[PDB]
Amino acid sequence: GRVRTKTVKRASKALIERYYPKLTLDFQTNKRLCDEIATIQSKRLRNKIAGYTTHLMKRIQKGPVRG
Amino acid sequence: VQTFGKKKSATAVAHVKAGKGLIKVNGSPITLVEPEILRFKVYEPLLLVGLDKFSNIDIRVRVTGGGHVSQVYAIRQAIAKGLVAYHQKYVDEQSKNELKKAFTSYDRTLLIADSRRPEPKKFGGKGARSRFQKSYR
Amino acid sequence: TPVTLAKVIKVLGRTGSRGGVTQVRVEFLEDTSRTIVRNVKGPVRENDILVLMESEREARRLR
Amino acid sequence: IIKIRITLTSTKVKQLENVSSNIVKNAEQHNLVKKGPVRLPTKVLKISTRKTPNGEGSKTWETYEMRIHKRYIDLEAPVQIVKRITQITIEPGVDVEVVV
Amino acid sequence: FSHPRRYGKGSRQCRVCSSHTGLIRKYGLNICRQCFREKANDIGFNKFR
Amino acid sequence: FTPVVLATPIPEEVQQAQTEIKLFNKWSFEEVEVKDASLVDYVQVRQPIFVAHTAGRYANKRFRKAQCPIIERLTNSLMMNGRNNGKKLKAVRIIKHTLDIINVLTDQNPIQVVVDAITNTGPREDTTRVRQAVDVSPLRRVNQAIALLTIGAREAAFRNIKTIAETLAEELINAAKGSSTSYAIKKKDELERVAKSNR
Amino acid sequence: AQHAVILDQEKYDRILKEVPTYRYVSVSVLVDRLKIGGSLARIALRHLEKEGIIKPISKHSKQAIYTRAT
Amino acid sequence: PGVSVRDVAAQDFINAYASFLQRQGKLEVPGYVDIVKTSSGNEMPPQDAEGWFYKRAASVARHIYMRKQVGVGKLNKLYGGAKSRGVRPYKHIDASGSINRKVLQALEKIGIVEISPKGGRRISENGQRDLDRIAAQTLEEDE
Amino acid sequence: SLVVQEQGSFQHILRLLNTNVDGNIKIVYALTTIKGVGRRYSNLVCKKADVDLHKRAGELTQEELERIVQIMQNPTHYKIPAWFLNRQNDITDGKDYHTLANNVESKLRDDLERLKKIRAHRGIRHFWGLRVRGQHTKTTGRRRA
RNA sequence: UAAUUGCGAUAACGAACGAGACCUUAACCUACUAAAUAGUGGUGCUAGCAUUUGCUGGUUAUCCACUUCUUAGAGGGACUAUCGGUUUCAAGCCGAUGGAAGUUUGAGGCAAUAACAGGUCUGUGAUGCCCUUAGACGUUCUGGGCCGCACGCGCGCUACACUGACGGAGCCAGCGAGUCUAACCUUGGCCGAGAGGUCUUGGUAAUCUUGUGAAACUCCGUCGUGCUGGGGAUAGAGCAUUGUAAUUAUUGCUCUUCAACGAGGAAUUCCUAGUAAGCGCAAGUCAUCAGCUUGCGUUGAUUACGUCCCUGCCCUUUGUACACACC
Ligand SMILES: [Mg+2]
Ligand SMILES: [Zn+2]
Repeated sequence: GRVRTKTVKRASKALIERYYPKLTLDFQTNKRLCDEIATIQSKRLRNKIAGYTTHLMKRIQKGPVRG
Repeated sequence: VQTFGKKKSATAVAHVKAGKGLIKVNGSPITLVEPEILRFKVYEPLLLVGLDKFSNIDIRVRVTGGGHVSQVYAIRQAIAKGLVAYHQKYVDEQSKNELKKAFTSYDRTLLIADSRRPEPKKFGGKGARSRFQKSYR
Repeated sequence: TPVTLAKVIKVLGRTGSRGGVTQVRVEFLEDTSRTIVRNVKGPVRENDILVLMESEREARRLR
Repeated sequence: IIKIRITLTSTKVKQLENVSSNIVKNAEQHNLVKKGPVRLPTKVLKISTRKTPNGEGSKTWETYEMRIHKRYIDLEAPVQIVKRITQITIEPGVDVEVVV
Repeated sequence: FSHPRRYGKGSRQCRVCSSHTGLIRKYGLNICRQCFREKANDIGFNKFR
Repeated sequence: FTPVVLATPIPEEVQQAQTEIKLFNKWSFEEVEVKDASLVDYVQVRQPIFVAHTAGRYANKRFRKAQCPIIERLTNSLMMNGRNNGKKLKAVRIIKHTLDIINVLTDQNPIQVVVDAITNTGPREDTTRVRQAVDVSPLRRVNQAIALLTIGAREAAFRNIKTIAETLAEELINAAKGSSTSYAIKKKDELERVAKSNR
Repeated sequence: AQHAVILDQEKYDRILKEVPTYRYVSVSVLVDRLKIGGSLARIALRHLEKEGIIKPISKHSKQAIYTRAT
Repeated sequence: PGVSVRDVAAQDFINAYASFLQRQGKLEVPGYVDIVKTSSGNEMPPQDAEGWFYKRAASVARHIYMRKQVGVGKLNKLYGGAKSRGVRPYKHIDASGSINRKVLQALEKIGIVEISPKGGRRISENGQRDLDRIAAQTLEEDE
Repeated sequence: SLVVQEQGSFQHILRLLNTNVDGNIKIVYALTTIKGVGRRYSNLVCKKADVDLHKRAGELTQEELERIVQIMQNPTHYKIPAWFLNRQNDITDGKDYHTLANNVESKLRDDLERLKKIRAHRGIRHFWGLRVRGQHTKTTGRRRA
């Protein structure tokens, strides 16, 4: 399946907790900012984190999300 | 200028040059590819847009690497991509897109090489997934 | 031979011991204002059209 | 002057590039002319074997590999800039054969 | 006292265990198929796939 | 009409392909209409093809098999028996010869003949092993009609003088005409025989 | 050998008045319409392909596609 | 008007070159015809005895004209196919060496093919001439 | 191919070299019905005798039959290679033969009987009815009846 | 969800091992880098064909330029992207567009706490105990045996044929391996029908086999539906190769009799896309020998995208007089 694990979801939430006046809802300008504000040790995991952060901040404009 | 085309493991390198309607495939002409049933599979990226449509270009393709059908699909992709590239560079990208529309609306891996590669075989059975016959008793 | 054919509008779910049959809420093409439930073996989606000889036989779940 | 061909082979890609990149700059700091470093395809030495030390269990096969890598660089230089340059590549794990 | 043993399975042995069966006569190993499984990483042979 | 030529010598019998109402290399394609209303969206004329060898992805998703040329689906059904596994060139030459034989006998737009055969041999009601008289999807109708036609061709051409091309030919012709003398129609009527006895 | 082995000339008018009642002609069609055996057809149809009523449809081998004169 | 061996591909070229070897009258046959199977992995000789050596000559000539020098092992592995080895799985078996060697020697004697400075046989000048003759004859005979 | 009406000049199943021959088959493979000639031997002898192999025995000839028969009976004298013969260095004369009669069976049983009289392993195996060419007898050829 | 994957419900919150992540490989990149150990064009060297100069061409020390194909380093790229529908409120799922790649992107390697009286003392100069140890159960030599045949079982190869057999003809891969104390991979000639012999040559290797000119397959002909020209089991005779040594035929080759088999009962195995199946090739075992295995590519389907009817397994609940734990 295409379900994201905790090391994706929690890191994305931690990024959105302190970088909302930061990377927009676009994945291309999301992963780039992730590269400099996150010590991701693999581009695939970086892509996962940035995609889930893009999804989180895309649905943030439809109502607040838990946690 | 030069393009390439692959189906499984064959590669067909095509050179498109300004000339007079010369379409060579192995030194022989395109009419002598000799699958003898896929000979109309190499006329697809010509018959598609305009039947003759072209006396200005020369396509010299050379294919090595796969099998009969794979190399026929490779050459039929190589001539197509060569035409597309030549139109994009020299003639105009408007017309390259106007023939890319026909190629993509007839897409049979003419412009995009097929991604299906031979999946590796695994121990305990002939074939990648097929397993040896098992007996309980 | 009576003539009648219909079109599945709402696929309900799987049915059958092994899971081969599917229930479909069909809208009839003639006398459209009628939704009858039928059972079908092959794979079906919405906006698909079925031929059913008998017109009024509510096929139910197959335990 | 003498023309030579250096051949670099190893299993360790990191130190193989550590010498294939050291040699280029050690020839540029003396401003020589050389054909670029050519990378011969890696030989994958795959070798199947039986995991079982006996003949019991499910038939499960296990392959091993020692991928070997090799390059080659050709140039020309005097004898001192040949010997002092072949004495730079002693990285333990990368083997260097210099032919003339 | 001994007849020729220059070929066949009796000519070669495992360089470590001297067992005449399962011998790996490839790339110049001359090692048993189990003794190699044991000392494979130490030769440079590893598992990736 | 439009006898354009170029430096590579090929007769204009193929250069006259699409300047007018499009057809096959040998058979008119625009005269193709199904005898029914339900088997559309699963029979896939228009797009047309030049040869039934479009080696494209049709098994990755669920309902992409339906968008494959019906002539190539029929070839893929002849792609069978284990002995004739592979041999796609063989099966496509067989289909070419069969289409030619249909062109010769009761011409009737051979591609229209084969699609009409499929439609007339698509089982409209089957039985599920619970024998419950369930209905049959259009896709299952189409591919089971193709399977029945191809296997009738196979076990007609097996062990007898007439070759697979002509056995396939008369099988499809009988299925198009809707007679109970062929194998496919008899088997479809057998499957629909348990339609009233299991409702 | 069970039927129509080598000659089929006692009714040799049926190499002439055979075209009607079937528009097709083939190696199997000849052995099917109760006239001739397939041990000669591959070269017997060649006579009529060179001069006769049958027009070839293709360059078929291991097969036959011939049509009546229009 | 610009015709070569690569204007008729595979069969109409033989359909005129074999007739050319017929007309030439030089048989070049060593008498092994009717005695040899043309491959160790065959079960029978060529059906028609007269013509198979001429078609072998035509094919060898075209095969060394389309490419560079060709050796006897090359033609053996080319012309030899699979073998029905019994109740065992089939396996590619090389062709008969003697027939390919003698057809190379016949092309030597007739001057269609010469030796090469690295080994093997390379098509001769008159060989290219003759092959182009048959090609240009076939093209105007039957397109 | 030509006129084959031949009202009374046709030949049915016929008589040749101790074995009835089906005149409805092409001469080579029809003649392969004689015990001692197979596909390739018949093809070689019938393309040596310069007879047309594209015809059946019902029309071929009445003298070419015995001609081919004599070629079979004297293969080595009519320019046939020695390795093409089924029985070379027979047991006691060095000559090369080809048994074409109800005689190949007799020659085989003679070889078997001398192989039994010599008390050889092969003769003993042929006496016991078991496989003789090193086959495994544990699983195959059990009933053989 | 493939997943204790996540959402979510919630006396839990925050986590850790496992899964995932990771690594290897297979897909792409007219981007960087560098390449007569890879390839491509243009100048001469050029033989044909045509001759307004062009088709195919060879030019392995013959000229320059280049990195599209090939190769391999660093990087890039996918994260189900976007858009809709369904999502209880989300996790996600389903379509379409685009994309090289949208099913964990495909295939693997690695694989927690653990349980087996599962197998292995016949792998070990791993080893407890017992036994044997000078007519040895140590080692060595000859010979035979492991292969032996009333029969039963399993994994398989070849078939029952016309989608086929047989002949000429087309000439289409990838994974690899291959000798300096020396006989390994063998190119090219001559002989033989063939296996094979022979005089050489290249290769310690992207350099030579090797472009592994593989097979299936494709073209045209012979076969005509026959227990047949399908099938090659069985056996006879002869020639070589490997080996000190082919008898119980190692194998190959030539000729010859040409068995069952008319598609398989009850049952039963494997498998969802370059996958099943058909096809052969390389490597391992090797002095010789595949019907075996490990990988590889050529051709490329059918049906399905679901379920708990069967089997297996997991979790939960539940009973226990068990706790060495149902032996
Ligand atoms: Mg044993
Ligand atoms: Zn060992």
